[PDB]
Amino acid sequence: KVSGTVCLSALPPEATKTLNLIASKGPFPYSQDGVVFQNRKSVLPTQSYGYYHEYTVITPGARTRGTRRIITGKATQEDYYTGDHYATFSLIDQTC
Repeated sequence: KVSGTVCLSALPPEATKTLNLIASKGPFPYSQDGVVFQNRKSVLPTQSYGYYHEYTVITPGARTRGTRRIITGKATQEDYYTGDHYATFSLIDQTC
């Protein structure tokens, strides 16, 4: 389930950069950016293949893509942050 709504201004600066790349439809750093999020564990509300997509939120300096992601939904401003590899999600509020 969704651990709670969170303000964009509280997230790492890289989450803002990812949202802007989602807004412009790329380009994206990684080929896993914009792949369908199959939502295997039902942590987000269930939906047909392709209601969700996932994007890298870069962890500065890391040797991998790390564990930070934004998953988009189809609703207006429906976006969720995870900092722990799809274990927990917060709904992102871009107005604060």
